[PDB]
Amino acid sequence: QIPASEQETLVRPKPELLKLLKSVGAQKDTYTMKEVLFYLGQYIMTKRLYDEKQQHIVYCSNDLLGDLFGVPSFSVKEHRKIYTMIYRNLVVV
Ligand SMILES: O=C(NCCN1CCOCC1)c1[nH]c2cc(Cl)ccc2c1-c1c(-c2ccccc2)ncn1Cc1ccc(Cl)cc1
Repeated sequence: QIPASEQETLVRPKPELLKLLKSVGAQKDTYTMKEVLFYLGQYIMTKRLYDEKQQHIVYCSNDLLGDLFGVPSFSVKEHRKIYTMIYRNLVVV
């Protein structure tokens, strides 16, 4: 869904997203988009933000992730929409 060159973009997360990433064990200040997505996956999983009944839906309202993304929920199947929400929260190197 996302071009390989775009997945490999080096990015510098803003303070709030960086805190989220470091909370799930991220050890760096710069990442590829691919790596950012991994740790966001890690976060959603550990906090069980996915719906138990509809496991492709993430309810991020009232959580740090919802504050970052600006939505109450989203589907994990919509990759372009996810990238769009993330870009607000980082600076390209
Ligand atoms: O890193 C992630 N997944 C790798 C491990 N997966 C476990 C489930 O089966 C697919 C592989 C991964 N990282 C994510 C980050 C977000 Cl914000 C949203 C979803 C994901 C996933 C993910 C998930 C998922 C679902 C529920 C709870 C947690 C994660 N399913 C498939 N993917 C892949 C993916 C979706 C959208 C985008 Cl753009 C990029 C990648």
